Amino acid sequence: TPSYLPIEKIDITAHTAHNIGDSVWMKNGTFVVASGNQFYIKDKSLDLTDPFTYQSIGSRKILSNDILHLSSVLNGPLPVYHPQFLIQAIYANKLQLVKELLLRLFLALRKLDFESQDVSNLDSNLGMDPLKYFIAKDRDYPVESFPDPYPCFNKTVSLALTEQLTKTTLPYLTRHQQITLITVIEAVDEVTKNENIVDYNGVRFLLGVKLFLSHKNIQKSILMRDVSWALHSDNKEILLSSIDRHITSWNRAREYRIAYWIKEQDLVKKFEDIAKYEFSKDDKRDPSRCAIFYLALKKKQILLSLWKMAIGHPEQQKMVRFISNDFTVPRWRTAALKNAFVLLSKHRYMDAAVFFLLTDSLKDCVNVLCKQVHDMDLAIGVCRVYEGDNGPVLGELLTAQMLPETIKENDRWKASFIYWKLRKQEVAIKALLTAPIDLENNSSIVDKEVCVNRSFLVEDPALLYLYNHLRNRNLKYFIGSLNVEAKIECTLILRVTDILCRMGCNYLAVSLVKNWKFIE
Amino acid sequence: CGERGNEMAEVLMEFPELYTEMSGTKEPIMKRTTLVANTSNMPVAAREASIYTGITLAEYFRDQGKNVSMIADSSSRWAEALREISGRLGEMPADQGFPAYLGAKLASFYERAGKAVALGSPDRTGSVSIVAAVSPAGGDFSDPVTTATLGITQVF
Repeated sequence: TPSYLPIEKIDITAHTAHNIGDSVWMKNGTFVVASGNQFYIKDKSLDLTDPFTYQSIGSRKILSNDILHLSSVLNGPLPVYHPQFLIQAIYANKLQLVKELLLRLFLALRKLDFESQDVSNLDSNLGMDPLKYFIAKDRDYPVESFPDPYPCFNKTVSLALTEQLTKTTLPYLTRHQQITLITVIEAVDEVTKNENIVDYNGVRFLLGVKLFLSHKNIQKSILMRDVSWALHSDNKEILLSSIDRHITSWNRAREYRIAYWIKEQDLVKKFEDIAKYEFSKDDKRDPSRCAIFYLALKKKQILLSLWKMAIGHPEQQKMVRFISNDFTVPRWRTAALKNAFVLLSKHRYMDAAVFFLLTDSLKDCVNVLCKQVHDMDLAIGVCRVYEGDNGPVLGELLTAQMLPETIKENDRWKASFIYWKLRKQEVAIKALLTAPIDLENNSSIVDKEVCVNRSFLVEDPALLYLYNHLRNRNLKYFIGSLNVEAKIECTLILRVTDILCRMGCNYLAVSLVKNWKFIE
Repeated sequence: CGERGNEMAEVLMEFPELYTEMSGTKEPIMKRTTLVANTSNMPVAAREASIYTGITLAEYFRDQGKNVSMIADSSSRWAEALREISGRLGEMPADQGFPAYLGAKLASFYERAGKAVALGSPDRTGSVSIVAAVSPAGGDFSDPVTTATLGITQVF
């Protein structure tokens, strides 16, 4: 969205051809305009026929029709039920608080309906005590109870809320924001079920994917934020089993970026299943598609059998006669390399990667997968299943193909992931705070002026919440240097606030500054 | 292939003086036109190496994304060279002294023409047209070379 949005076009020209003489705001938004000896004082109300006012107000509902009130709706603290506040209170370790706010929202809506009062009377803070937002830790939250008919947030309250939110239009919320609020209710319902199993980097990932499902129109794969939430979770098995139902095809194992974070011991099984599916696609049986998954696993024999049973395919006779050889033989190794480089010139990139993997030249299979096929997701998967979980070919691939673009794009999620897969944990944790161009002589990769800068560098509060997690688990790497680390923690805390404040979550900014623990 | 040396001299004289605005500005048609002069006084066995060189050059330039045109004047002089080599070579002559493999040779030559996607990247597409002048003995189109070419070529 633009940082500024027009809300009125005071068109004095519609009455006189004389140019505006002078313009001056005054008390309560009164905008006095002068021309000749003749003033055009406009009050702070709004004319809904204007295209600017109509577009800025959008679908919202506002108590007063004012430029002052409108400018206090498009900006300023969020109502505590706003979806952008609830997801940000979930990313911060305040899930219990979000559950309580949803319960209070239900109670307030029932109160309004029972008294037949208009919903616009709904309290923005839902009668919450502000100190609740400042509680340092999720398990220290005083989760009080309510009267018997609905004592604590649960499935019944969830369904009642999802009904009410369709039977009423919450104030200040564009209908799309209300849809995302309903999806947040569903996500909290899911988390409450899994809340007893997955640590809280599992809860953040679960909400990330549940929000992804509602935005497949504009979002083509879970952000690297969610991949990094899951990558550092201790319960990757639970997350994978929760999103498994959606991973039927490779195109859906590439949306959830499973190759990045799922455990190698599950990535092997997922390649087996994805090979099964990719073979028996909608069209017909074709061992060409599932070749890479079966070779990466080192199951050339299954691929050979697959080619054999594919009697109808035109390529069958050549491939059965070729693949059956033993590619430890130098002559056949060179023959397979030659065929791989021929297929790279006949524009058959996937087959070139397959052949480059027959001979165990992984460094050439993964470079054909990430550079000519454009699947870094599949390259990482093949690296992780074929050779091992972390490096050595994966390290070179990431440092060559991903690190430069990450530095140019100034992306710190990718940089942290890369320095994690290189098992450079001590600097992988630091890459979350300091920009990639300043890490490990990365300035040698690209000139500092080529990198993105200016307003495009919008912070990401979650990026800090991850650090405070890793920083606390990997203290061994931070005891050696405290003053230098604090010098940048105290900068990124004040730069993460001032976006938590610019995105309306002031209550979370105060919590972040209040509760941050400096490692003395 | 086995033509006048004053017809390869006129091409070397006029094509530089003739220009093409296909590049946006008048550039000598000779700047984009190469030659494979092998006259009739020149060895008969090089009438065969003249047709290979030309189609290979067109295939090379088609492999750069260009739409080349090989103009082979004449295909019947390459067939006469294979009839003169075969006759001095001992194997059995065909209908009019030509070898039994004349048709195969002509087919292989003409199968080198076509529109194709070039090997390697960047992805480019080129084409090779072949315009082969046949010189039937006496103007009779029933000749072995003319019949074979009419069997192979798509335009007559």
